[PDB]
Amino acid sequence: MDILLVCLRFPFFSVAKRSYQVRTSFLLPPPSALKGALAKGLILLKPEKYASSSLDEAALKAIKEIESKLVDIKAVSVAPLSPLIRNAFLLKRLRNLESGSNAEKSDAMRREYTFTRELLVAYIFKNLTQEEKNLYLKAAMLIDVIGDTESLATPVWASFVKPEDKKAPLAFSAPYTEIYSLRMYIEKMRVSPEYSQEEIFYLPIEERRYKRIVYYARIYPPEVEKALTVDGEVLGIWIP
RNA sequence: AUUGAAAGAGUGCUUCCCCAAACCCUUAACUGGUUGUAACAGUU
Repeated sequence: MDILLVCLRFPFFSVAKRSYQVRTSFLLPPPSALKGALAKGLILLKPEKYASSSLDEAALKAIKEIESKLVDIKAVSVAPLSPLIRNAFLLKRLRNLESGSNAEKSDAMRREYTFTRELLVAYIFKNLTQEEKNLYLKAAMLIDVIGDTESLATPVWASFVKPEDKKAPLAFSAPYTEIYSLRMYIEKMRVSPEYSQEEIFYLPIEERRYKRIVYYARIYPPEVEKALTVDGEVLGIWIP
């Protein structure tokens, strides 16, 4: 039982809801975005099994393999330790995807983003082989973008941390289906990527303010018997 | 390769041009370094 822990000092990401005329984003990267980034890294390493007729089904089978090697659908988690905040960006995005209306149709969409400093990302596996563990360790890097291509990501280091079975407060995401008894945040982040199911995620991140805004930080973590230590502090990852 | 793939709030704009801190305006005036005092006494 090992956990792939990756540190990335990415500046921004954009992952919106079912949104139009504006794209308000999640406070933390969704599991789907992390899985897509890992699939991109795996494809970049070697397309010995990810190369086929179409890119759509190739990405679909890459995500299927990732889910198969992960314990379950809601396995990969993300946890910040720096105060992250949500800001707004107005960019001229094309809206030609609508019914007709030529192809150069573009409007100034308020594509808002989320600024931060540093986050931890944990992947849960099922005792993968040494060759595959090395492949995923070298796939833990090459995360050169998160969410949209307008905001990129940059990993710092990757490691294989052990659960070590110590009781401590947690900071990583966990599904709300089984977490009821545990200052609390909760939304849906589409854990299953859509390539052409119903669950809600929980985040231990509050709102806070400085003058009239909200910069999201973490306070009063709940108690979970599963936690580990890294970089001198203590984090907590839920285990199904 | 990620509710993500494509993605200009962006494209031109003299805060500009005109406009004397400008004009009139004797530190000016009245007023002594002034007054007294042997380089002196004495010397082959």
